[PDB]
This record gives sequence, C-alpha cells and structure tokens, in this order.
Amino acid sequence: LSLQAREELSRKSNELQYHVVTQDWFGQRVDDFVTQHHPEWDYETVKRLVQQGHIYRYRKNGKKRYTRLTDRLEFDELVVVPTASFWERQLAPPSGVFHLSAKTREMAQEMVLFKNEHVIVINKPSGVPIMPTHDPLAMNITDLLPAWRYTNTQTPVICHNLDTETSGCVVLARSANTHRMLGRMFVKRVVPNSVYWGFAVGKPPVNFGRIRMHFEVQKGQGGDVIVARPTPTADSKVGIAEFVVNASALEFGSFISFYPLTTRRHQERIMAAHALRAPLLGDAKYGGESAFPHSLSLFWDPARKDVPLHLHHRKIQLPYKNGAGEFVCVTAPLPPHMEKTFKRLGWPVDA
Amino acid sequence: GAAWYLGHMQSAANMLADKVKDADFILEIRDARLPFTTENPNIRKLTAGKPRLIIFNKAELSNEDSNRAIQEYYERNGAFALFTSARRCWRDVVEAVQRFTTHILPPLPYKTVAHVGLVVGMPNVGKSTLINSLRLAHEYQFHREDFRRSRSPETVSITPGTTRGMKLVPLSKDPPVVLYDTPGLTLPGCFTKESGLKLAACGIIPTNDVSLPQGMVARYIYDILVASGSSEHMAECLHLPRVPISFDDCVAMICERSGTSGQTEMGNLDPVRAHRFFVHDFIMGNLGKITLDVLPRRLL
Amino acid sequence: AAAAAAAAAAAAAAAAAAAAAAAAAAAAAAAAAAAAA
Amino acid sequence: SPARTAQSPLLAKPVKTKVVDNFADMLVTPALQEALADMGVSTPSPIQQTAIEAVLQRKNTVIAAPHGEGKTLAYLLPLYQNMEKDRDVYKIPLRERRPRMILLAPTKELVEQLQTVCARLDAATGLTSVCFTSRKRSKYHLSRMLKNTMADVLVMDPKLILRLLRTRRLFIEDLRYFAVDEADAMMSSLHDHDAVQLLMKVQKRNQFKYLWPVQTQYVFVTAYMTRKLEYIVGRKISDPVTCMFRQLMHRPQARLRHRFYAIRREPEKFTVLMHLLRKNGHVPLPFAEGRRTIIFFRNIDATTAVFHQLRSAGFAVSLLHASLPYKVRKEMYADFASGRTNILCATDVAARGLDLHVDMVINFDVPTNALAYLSRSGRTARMGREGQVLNLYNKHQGVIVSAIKAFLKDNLPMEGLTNRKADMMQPRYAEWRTHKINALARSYVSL
Amino acid sequence: ILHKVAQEGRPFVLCANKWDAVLDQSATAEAIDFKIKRQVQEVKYSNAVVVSAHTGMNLTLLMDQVLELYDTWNKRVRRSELTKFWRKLEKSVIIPYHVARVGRITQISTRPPTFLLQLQTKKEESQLPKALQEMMKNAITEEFGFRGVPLRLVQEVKDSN
RNA sequence: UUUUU
RNA sequence: UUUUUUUUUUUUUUUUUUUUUUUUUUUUUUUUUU
RNA sequence: AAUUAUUAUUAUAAAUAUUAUUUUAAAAAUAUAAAAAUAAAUUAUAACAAUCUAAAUAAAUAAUAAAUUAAAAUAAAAAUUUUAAAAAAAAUUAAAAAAUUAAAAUAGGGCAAGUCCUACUCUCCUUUACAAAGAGAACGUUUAUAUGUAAUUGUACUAUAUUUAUUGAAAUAAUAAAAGG
RNA sequence: AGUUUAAUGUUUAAAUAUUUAACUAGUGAUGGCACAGUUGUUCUAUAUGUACCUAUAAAAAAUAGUAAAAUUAUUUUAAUUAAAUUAAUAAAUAAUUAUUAAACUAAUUUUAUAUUAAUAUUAUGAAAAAUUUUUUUUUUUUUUAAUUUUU
Ligand SMILES: Nc1ncnc2c1ncn2[C@@H]1O[C@H](COP(=O)(O)OP(=O)(O)OP(=O)(O)O)[C@@H](O)[C@H]1O
Repeated sequence: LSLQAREELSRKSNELQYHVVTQDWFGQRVDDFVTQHHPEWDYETVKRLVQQGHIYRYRKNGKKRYTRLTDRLEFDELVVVPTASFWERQLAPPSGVFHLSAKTREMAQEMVLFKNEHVIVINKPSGVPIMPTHDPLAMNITDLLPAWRYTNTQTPVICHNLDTETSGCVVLARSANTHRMLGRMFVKRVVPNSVYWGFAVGKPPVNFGRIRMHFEVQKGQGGDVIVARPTPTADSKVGIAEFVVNASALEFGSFISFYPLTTRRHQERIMAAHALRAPLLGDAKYGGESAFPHSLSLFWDPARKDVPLHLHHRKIQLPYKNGAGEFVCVTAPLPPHMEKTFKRLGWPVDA
Repeated sequence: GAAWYLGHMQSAANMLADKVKDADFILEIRDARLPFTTENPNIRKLTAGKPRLIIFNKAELSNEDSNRAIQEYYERNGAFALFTSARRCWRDVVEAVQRFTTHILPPLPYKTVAHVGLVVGMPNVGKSTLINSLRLAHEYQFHREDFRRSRSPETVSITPGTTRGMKLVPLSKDPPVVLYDTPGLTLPGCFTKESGLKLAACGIIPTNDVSLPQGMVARYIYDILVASGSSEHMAECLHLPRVPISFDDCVAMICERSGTSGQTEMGNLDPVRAHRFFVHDFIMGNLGKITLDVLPRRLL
Repeated sequence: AAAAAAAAAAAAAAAAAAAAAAAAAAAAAAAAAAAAA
Repeated sequence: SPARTAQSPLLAKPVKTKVVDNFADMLVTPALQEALADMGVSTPSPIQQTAIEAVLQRKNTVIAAPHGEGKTLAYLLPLYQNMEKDRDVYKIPLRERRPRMILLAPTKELVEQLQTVCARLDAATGLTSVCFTSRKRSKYHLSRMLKNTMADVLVMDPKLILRLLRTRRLFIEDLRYFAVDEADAMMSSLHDHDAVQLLMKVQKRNQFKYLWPVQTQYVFVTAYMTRKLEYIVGRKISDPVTCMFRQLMHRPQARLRHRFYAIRREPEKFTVLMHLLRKNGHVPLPFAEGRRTIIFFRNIDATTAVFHQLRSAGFAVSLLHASLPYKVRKEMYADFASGRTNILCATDVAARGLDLHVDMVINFDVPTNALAYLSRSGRTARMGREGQVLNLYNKHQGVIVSAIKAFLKDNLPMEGLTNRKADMMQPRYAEWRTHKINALARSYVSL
Repeated sequence: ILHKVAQEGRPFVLCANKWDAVLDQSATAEAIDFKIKRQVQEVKYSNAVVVSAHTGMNLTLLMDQVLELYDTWNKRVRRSELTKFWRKLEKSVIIPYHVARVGRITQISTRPPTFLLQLQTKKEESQLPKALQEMMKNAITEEFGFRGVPLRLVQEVKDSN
C-alpha cells in the first residue's frame, strides 16, 4: 500500500482537479459531486473508487483526505477533489474501469433443484464440462447459462467450476452483486460446506479421518504430492478433506463421503487415489489402470471408457435459509450411473 | 498422502529438455529384462547427441540373444551401453563412470569443476539405491558444499523429498563426474494393461493387490511361456507330469507347499500360495533366463 | 464484544417482546412486519 | 503523533496549516517577488505556503520541515519583508551598534551560505548583512562594528554574539527580530546551550517597559522536533505558532534511494567504497573516477585516514573537518564546491544543513542515531533532485540498520520525535516508559 | 599473525627460521606443513618455506616465493573467463538455494586483487553465507593459482534500478 | 549486457 | 590597545523470465477483481 | 515393610498329624469370573450362573465465607460475571446416575531473536605446567617469562566532534521468551 | 521360578503391588576388602548414592532491593483529586499529595477567592485515523421535597 500511495503522489495524469464552488456544491455529499460531474462511472463504479483509495480524494491543506461517500465539502476552500483520468498504467485500475434452441432451454430447466431471487442451483450431468475446451464445439454450462435466466435476470454467473467427470450440484448467482458475496462460501473453508459422494474401489484405512496432501500443478499436469509435510511454501497449496466411509463393500469397494474443506484440483480424486491407492470407480485419469472399470460385475463391455467416474457433488449448504429457520441444503440426486451401483448393491440411495 | 509425481510423462518433456540443455553426459538405470518399458518415452528423441551412458541392470537373468542386438543397437548410434549382473555390485558400475568419461569427456576448461551428470530411470529399478548409496557416503567423506556436516536437521539423514533442488551427488573427485537427481519421472501409474504385468513380473512395482492379483500375472507368465520345456523342468522339478495342459493343473500340481482347511477325504488346496511361488520365482530368474520385451529389430 | 442494542424488560405478556428492544432510536419503535409465534 | 503531543507542550495547540499556495496571496511585496523569481522560485513549497504569513504576521513561530523543503527562504524572506516595513513604514531608526535582527547558525560553512542567500536580497534595499567566523587576530575584526556595519541583519554563531554582548559592544536594545536556524541542535548542550541564554537576555529586554516596546519576533526553524526543542520553546516562549506537517516530517525524502552494504571485516569497508567510487563523475564548476559524492565518517581521526588512502589510490578526494587550519579548510571547501575534487572526505560538519550539488552520500559508518542519519542523508536529495545514499553498515550498528531497513520500505517517521542526539532520551519510545519484558506465563517450572 | 595479514589484502609466507638447529625433523617438524592445513580457514594454500640464517638453507628460494607472491598479489582475470567458470561451478555445487536464495552469480568481475560478486537479478537480501563465501574463494585460488596471496576480498551487490 | 509477459 | 597604511585569515607608532488472483476447464478458455 | 497389616524373613534339612481366625434373608452399575458359534492350545463375551446387602457394633478421610433459598424463562456492565432486575412458582426423605457447578491466558502451524550447542585465527583472571636466572643446578625451592584454549568467560583560531575497532562464527535441528494468524 | 513391558490399583493389602510385554544359557559371581558430593559407581542414561539429587547433617546472612501477603486504636473537624518532564559553559521554581508553619496592599460589589515557605513523596505505562448525557460513593433521627405517561 505504501507504494500504491507513492505513484498516486507522483502521477500528473489529468488529475481532473474539481473545485467546490461557493454556491452549488459546497455542502453537497461527495458522492453527489462525483456522480453529477463524472456521468461515465456507474454509481457502484464510483463507490469503489471513492472507498477503495484509487479514490477521488479531496485536497484542502497539505495532506489528502481520503473519504467515505457521505463526507460533505468545506466552505469554499477551493477544496479540490482530484479524480483519476489515465488509471491504465502501473495502477491497474479497479473493476468498472449461437442460440439456445428448445430441447436446451428445456434441458436446462430440468437441471434446477433450487431457485430464489439470489441464486440458482442446478444438477450437472456427469460428463458435460463447464469451461469450453474445444473452443467452438463442446456443449458446456456457460453456453447454456442464458437458459436459467428465469424471470429475465442478467445471465447468472458460475460460482464454482465443477470438473468434467464430476457430476452433481452447481451454483450460479443470478446477480453480479450476489457473486461478490458468495465468494467467502467457497475458498478455504474451516468447517465443511458441501458433500462429495463416490465409490472408491478398495476399502481404505480407518473409516473416519482427515487427508492433508500438498498439491503442486506443474504445467503440463504435473500434479505433485505431500512432498513437504509443512509445505514447499512456494508452488504448493494444500487440500484438506474430512472423509467418512459411509458404507463399504466388504473389502473391494466403499461408498465414501468427502467433505472438502479446500478447493484444489481433483483433490477429490487424487486424494482418493492415495487415501488407500483405492481410486474412484471409473477414474481413468489418476487411478483407472487397475483394470478398465477395476474388473467388476458391473456393465462390463467397452469398459475401457464405459464406466463414468462415480463422483457426485451431493449437497451444498447455501447461506440463504428458508421459511423455517433452517439454512437451505440442495440435495442433487444421484445420476443413474450411481443409482445403478447403489441398487445393484441394494443400498438405500438417499435420493 | 505420500504419493509420487503423477501425470503423463509426455508432458514432462519440454521440462526435461531444459534439464538436458545444461547437462553433459546422460545416464540411465534400466532393467535388462525390460529394455524399453523402463525407458522414458523420449529416449528416442530425448537428446540424440549427448553422450548417453545407458545401463541395464540385472542382466544375468535377461536372455543373451536379445542382449547382443540391444547392445550393438546403441553401440551403433554411438551412445554406449553396459550390462551388469548386479552381483558384482554397482561398485563396478561406478568404475564404468570413471572409465566411460575419460575416453569420451570433452576436456574441462577449468582444471577442477565437474562433469555434470544427468541421471534418469525408474527409482525402483536401481536409480534410487545408486543415488542414496553415493549420497550418504558423501556426507562423511567430503568434497563440496563446504560446511562442517552438522546442519542436517532431526530425522532426515537423507533428503530425496520436498527440496530436491540443485541437490546432486558427487560420485567422483579428481575427474569430478557429479550426478544430478531427476525427481522421479517414470512408471506413471497410468501405465498400460500389459506394462503393469511385465513390470510386476520383473519384481519391479512388486505390488500384487486388488489392482493386479497374482492370478493375472501368473496367467501372464504361464501364457507367455507356451513353449513347455526348461520351464516344465521347473514343473518337473516338483513331480509335475512334464507338460501342463493349462493353468489349472500346473498351479494345482505345485500345491505341495500350499493348502488350506480341507477334509481328510477331499482336500481343497490353496492356489494362491502356488500363485505367488510361480510368480515370485520367475522374478529371481530361476525358472527361465528369458526377457519380456520384443526387441524391435527395426529402429522402433 | 461491542455490546449493542440493550433490552429493558418491563414485564411480560404486556411488553410484546418487540417493545423490549424498543426505546432505542432505530427502525424499531415500529410494528414487527412479520412476527413468528 | 496525534494520540501524543497532547501530553507535550508546544503542541496540543493548533498547528497553522492554512495553505496560501502562492506568493501573491501571501502578500509578499512585488519588490521581493521580483527578487525571488530572479532566484528561480515560482511556486511556494509546502512549508513556505503555511509559515510565511504566519511570520508575515508577528506570530512567534516554530517552522519544522523535512529536508530541503525551503525552510531557509521560509523564515528569511518574510523577515526581510518585515525589516523593510520597519525602516520605511514605522521609520524605526537604525542607530549604530544596534542590529534589527540576528541570525544564528551552527557551522562556519552554514553561516556563510546563510549570508549569500541573504545577500541576494538587496532588493530589500536598505538591509545590509555581515557574517563573521573565526579568523586570525579575529577579536581585531569587530573593526566592522566600529566601522560601517549598522547591520540590520547580523548572522553569526551564537558564541561570538554572546561575547559581543557581555563585553558591551552589541546592545540588543533594538533587536526587533530574533531568528534561529537548525535550532534542533543549536538549542542544546550538543552545541553549547548558547542559543538559550541568548533568548533570555532578549526575552528580558522586551519585557523591560522603560525603553520602547520592541516585541522581538522569535522564529525557530528546525527539521527535527526534539524533546529539548519543545520545552525551551513550549514553556518559555509566548504563543509559538507551530507549523509541523506530521505527514511529511522525520522521514527521508521520496526520490532519495538507499543502499545497505553489510561489511564483515574492518578493512573491507574500503574496497566497497572505491567500488562505489567507480561512477565516473566530473562537472565544470558545480587514475580513478568518482561521481559527486560525500563520505561521512565516525571521527576526524578516520576522516583523514581514509582521505589519504583515497588520494594515494588516485582519486581527487577532498577533506573537510574542524581541526584543519584556516587556509586549508577554506580552500578544501572551495575545491569540492565549484567543480574540482568531486568527492569530500567529510565528518559531521557537512551533515549539518549545507546546500550544494552533492548527489551520493556514502555512510562510511552508518551512524548510531536518527539525526546523524537524516542529516547526512538529507544532504543528498534536496528540492526534488534525485539522489542515492549508500550505507556500509557493520556488525555493531546492525540493530539501527535492522530498523532503518524496515522503516524505509514502510515510509514511517523515524520514531517521530527523534532522539539519541539532542534529547539523548533514555526513554527509547517517548513517554513515561521503560518497556516491559512481557508475560502472563504462570507455570514456574519445578524440579 | 597470518590471519591479520590475510585480512589486510597482503600476501603472506611462512618461514621456519632456525631450521638447522632442529634435528632435521622433516615429517616431524612438518607439522608446520600440517597445522596450516588442519583447520586454518583461508591462510591455507600458503607455502611454508624452510630457512636457516647461519646456514643459508633456502634464503635464495625465499627470494623466489616473495617475488612470486607479488606477482599473484597483482593479477587480473578477464571478465569473461570468470563468468564462463562460475556457472560451471554453480552447475555442480550442493548449495540448496534455501541457504542462499541468491541465484546465478551473474558476472563476477575482478576490480583489483579481489573480485566482486553480482547476484542473479535478485533485488532482495544481498549477502551470501560464510559457508558459501569461502567456497567461492576456495574455488578461485585453485583455478587461477591466486594461492600466492590465498586471500581475496570478495564483494557483493545486487542489480540496481 | 539483453530476450520474454 | 591607538590609529595609521593601498588591499592582505594586513601590519603596525607606548511481476516473471533470460542467453493478478482465484473460482477443483481440457494448449485455450471463463469470471471476478486490482 | 509405622501394625497383631499384600509375607513360608529359608543358610540348611526335609515328607502320608483334619494340629486350629473370617460375619451378613434381596435390586443395579461395576469388579473377578463364566454352558453355546464367524486340530491346536487362543479369541472377543461389554451373555447364564458364582462372589461382593441392609440393619447391629465400630469408626475414619480429604472439603468447609456464609447463604434463606433454590425449579424454569428472559435482557442488561471495556466484563470473563459473581451478582442484581423483570417474569415465574420452586415441597420433604432415601437411593442411584454425573448434565451442570469446586483442578493454570493453553494445544498447531508461519516468522525472528535467545539460552543450549559445536568451531576456532584474534578476548579476559585462569591453576596444573614447561623452559629461564640462582646456587662447581642429585635432585626438593624462590623470581623473571608466552605457550594449550587447555576452560570456565564475554563479544550485534571557538568551536563542531566524542563517549563503541577491544575475540570472531555457524537453520546453533531442541528449548525458552516474544510478536503474527 | 533370574532380566528393559502393559491394565487394575488411585491415602491402594504396598509413600510402585498383581497380571500383561520386549533376549541373552553362568569353567567367572549373592556382599568379602574398596570408593563419597565443585563428586563416587559409571555397560557416558547430566540415570543412581536410604521412601522430593534442590544428596543428607550443622551453623548462618546478601536472599519479594519482586502486581508478593500481613501490619493490633469507632463516634472524627479543613481543601485539590492526572498532574508533571530540556543529560551535558553565565537562562527564577518539576509536579503531586502530605506534615509543619507564614503574610493582605496601586488591584470595585459594602461580591468572591487555598496564595507562600520548609520538609516528606518522582514508574501505573496507549497504537493509528480525523482535527487547526450527568453531579454523584456517602448520609445522626424524626418529619418535610418541584424531573410520569404507549402504540
Ligand atoms: N519556493 C521554492 N521553490 C523552488 N525551489 C526552492 C524554493 N525555495 C527554495 N528552493 C530551492 O530548494 C533548495 C532546498 O531548500 P533550502 O535550501 O531552503 O533547504 P533547507 O530549508 O536548508 O533544508 P532543511 O529543511 O533540511 O533544513 C534551496 O536551497 C533552493 O535551491
């Protein structure tokens, strides 16, 4: 910050200095002064600069009075209010400075588990990605997004990028103002906020515990490991999950529940492929070479790529509550590919 | 969660290049019973011009016919090759690195600097034990890093994890042919259906588990050796009617050190105690002294 | 922490539990828009 | 600090921050603006704006600025403005030995510059100024008191003024203005405690009520706000109009950049100096090739040791300390200044408020103080000129350079009420403090 | 007396005077050729001559050591030959970059009897450890033969802005 | 000394 | 002092490389921010 | 062994003495101990059974500011809350459970200095010493002399300088004391 | 049936008890004798030397110069309550409260007002920004007594 205030001192810019004339503007609130002199910035674009410090200050005396939006002006000190004109530079100025046929605008409406005036929760199909990878070609969620604009909201914004092979429950924010709020809900939790289900093949060690691995993404796709119990401190971030083996196939599989306290890449599957070396069913990317599906009485024809990764983003506890005091918990029901192996095993698929 | 580097090797190439861009002589520790499964994918296009000292370990159990061609193949390319029984230990393999540079080294500009050696290979085929044998003894008898050998913290005694940066082992002194580490880039765990068989066949990745039962490699070492003879002589070594008709009898004929709870009138023996035997004995080069790979006579 | 919005209890069943936290200059001193039993 | 200087005199009392931002609106006469713009000054700096009309009025003032912020014009300009309105408007007669204003100055090379900067003000017409320093048969050089002086402005070191008084040759009788320069050090035992004992005789004359009421305008200009400077001003002077700018003060300048060299061995401090002296500078008139540079030493025993070592190594090094004779020190200054010799093996004479062309200060021993560092460093970059200061810190000065290195990256006031030099300040951090050795332990191990 | 001369940029020799009055204790009074090797830090690499005045034992050879040291007490290396030599060191040294976050010592130049170090674009903490300090000077005296005066004053600095 | 963002 | 000489330190007459972050894309892409 | 107490104080000798201290008419937890099942002696078993009342006699221990209380709800104090306030209506007795009350400003990471540690080139008072002088030195002793770190120590012309060269080092991996999350 | 460990015991039958747990095969050893604290044994654990290794015994003072803790007497007869700060050649007082004493005039109601000296007493701890609710801690007994209205 001490260097941010330096270049602010050593920048002529155009520094639109704005006098505060005796009559009209002395006394007015500053957010009135900026908004009726600078019509270019949206009001929210004016609050950010006025509070952030890339602010339109006011200068009366020998120091700069950074101010809140409601501070009123002084009795004609010709108290200049300086505003930024060429932010672009070392400053890095703040934010604000096909067609979807039917069978899609319908397909995207059976993938809705919960909607209110602030979010939309969907049920992603295992295998459809979110970000485009074949940049013109792949049918992903972001291209679908102008379908959940129910009630004409402005193109919901994706909040947490579920992966390709991961099925389950997603959250869009319906409002760029709500998206700022829904950040503190995802990154680096302390207590769980979501449940991942999965069918790892091979009963892991003790059916309760916590996994701390230290991932390192070497491009391309290096994906390193625990190497430092503390950390490599430079290129590594850790991913912590509190796994619980709900029920277990006697010694060859398990139905594990991961509560991923962190937000790391395939942290579900790479930590599952080394909680035991028993990876998830159909996880050809990290495990997946034990056999094609790891050689069971499941659908076993092509196998080599048949069995989809049995991983499901099951439940998300939203912070929006409900008519009864309870916070709302979406409960995205399992795809048939997990409803296959659950009933093939007779377990009570909890929806 | 103590796994290893996990990812396709063919994305660890453009980083391997810049690792060879500074190195001088490339090494490798392979298994002579697996001439090209224990190789990094780029061995073809890896360097083509740095003087490679490619070593095949455990050569005494690898067949000798396939040993000639694989020898003269690189020996034609110029890059050398050395085969060792490993009984006469790496101490003679080390002697090679004392000799296999004096003849091929470019003369050092500065009388005492190094011969920066880039080593590769699977850590479980002989590359680890080759480093940590020369890495441990350097702590006592000292050449460089110039400190009083006291700053090694509690419970390390060796550091092949979490630092492995500029870490290198000074194998020799006056022709100081030093050797790098190459943080393990091999056996990606994303291996092939068949490569895991030939890998666990050689004793490498000795893990036989739900991922790879004995009866899956034992079926492989039996069906690879369809020619019954000098292998049935291991069968005939245990009272077997020489030719085995298929997997059922031979594995069940060798249940003399196998078995489980079976009746006094009808014994239900254990075919997994016979599984590991037929599997682990072929590891020792006891059954037959025959390779696994196909040895492409063509360039590939 | 920063103890804000005291509550002066008058009796019970005659204070309505919304007027307790009243006598504080705020949006209270109005009628609770949606009460719960 | 705001949550401080309340429990401290001279403050808790308003600081005149009324910016006036241009010379016209400070009402400085166009007979003085023509002379100012003649010098090159067009826009008033921050200290000037606010304290020039705080002394254009008769308010007793404490000017406090950072370094090279214009203080010398700040106090001097309006006092000439004021003197001119005495001799012309009031027609207060000059008389013989009775000067209208005295100026003080710590060092001999500081006295003289304060004269030529005041000499350039003959636009303030009648004002004639004479400066005086040590000489040979110098007591026989108050001949310029018997002679033409009548000098309304008499700039001199305090000690020589005091002797002109106690021997009845000066007569502060008609002392209308009483200014002090670099008062941070001058009003202390560090120099002589002679700035005080001179206020009082002046302070006890304007309250004498049997000669005309000459209310002497006291003006203190000090880059550093020391604890000593507060009380002998906050407790004795009447209505001290402060001009502290607490958000740029007790800090080294912005465009000035610092370099810290860690030196392990006593004799290794030398090569690092010559390696620094390989910047190849030479100017018109202001075997090895150094830039514009001053080298500040811990002592004059050493300031000549290295000096001869430099010279005998091939540099055009100069030398300036106190124990030099009169001809050599006069010469050895007039060579460094005015082009020649390009580098100056100096001791703390050159730290005390001197202006020139210098652009690179080598702390051949980083000082053990925050004044002895702001005073050296503050000689490098003056009035927007860029500048570099290099610090050859040692094992013994590591702490002070553990913190200087940390206060700079933050741009913090150097313990905003500086100390260790004028206020020697056993209170490291200024209050009724002897910092604790904290705890709440309560285990108290047993055996 | 050596380490002080060593610390003065000066070149030094050892000279065991009164050598004939010893009982010709080669390899027994050769501790003078061992003690200067056991733990002495950088004064080692020094040449310990042997002399007796009355006898004249080597006083002519002694003239050669001194006349040679002054030839090594003034010896400049081409800026290129240094750099193309240090990188080949940094290719093989066991400094793990946590002891010295410093990188490639960019262009070691020799200003006088003792060179200077310039660190790889660090613009960070400047110095190098004592373990990594002498290990640089140990390398120099070996390669260039500076062991006449086995002592140089290595000076460090970062890349400015 | 200079390449790159 | 002592006041004289024409001067004089004057004497005198008692960010990353190199030879912006993050949200768990699969190269190139998204979206928020500074 | 504090005892008329968990006890064959056993160096030795030994082999058909009935050789002279153990209450209680109930129930749970526990405590010892116990038929059946997923060729061996084992399991676990927190399963029957079995042993352990009460009252009578005898009697200790830690603990103790006192309450006028104490059910239950509910807000109010740098505060952590012992109280107080509104609102309630909270009965004796024995027994059994331990939910609450009566036993540390802590655990874990990330940083920096310190003690501990090793290492000597330069530091201080070591003594034990060795050589030197002194006696025609068969030796005993008293002075003058720099050795080892032996080994303990400590080392961040009126002016305008000066009070610090004076042991130097090491992720010294653990401790300590700080901050920071 | 002699050898490095685990539960019960928890003022317990014991100021270490019963069962659990990790290897060596007496022609070389249960005490003979012997060692002792600025130090023995030492199979080198800064383990053990008679139920607290700060070994025990005796005599002593510098040893809370230390948020240490205590410090014996009702019915009374003077007040204040956070204020102070300059290391160092010739500049009127540190401040507090306390004990003991001292003097009314240019200076108005025919009002009001605790000033001075001597001695006793110097540790009750802010970092940033901004800026040029209220009077209560303390009452001799009888009365007396002016600050109240809902959404
Ligand atoms: N108003 C002005 N505008 C521009 N330049 C100025 C002005 N006043 C002074 N200066 C120039 O800037 C220089 C630095 O200011 P000045 O010499 O007054 O420093 P100073 O006041 O002695 O410094 P310090 O504050 O450290 O005591 C002056 O010497 C002059 O050259």
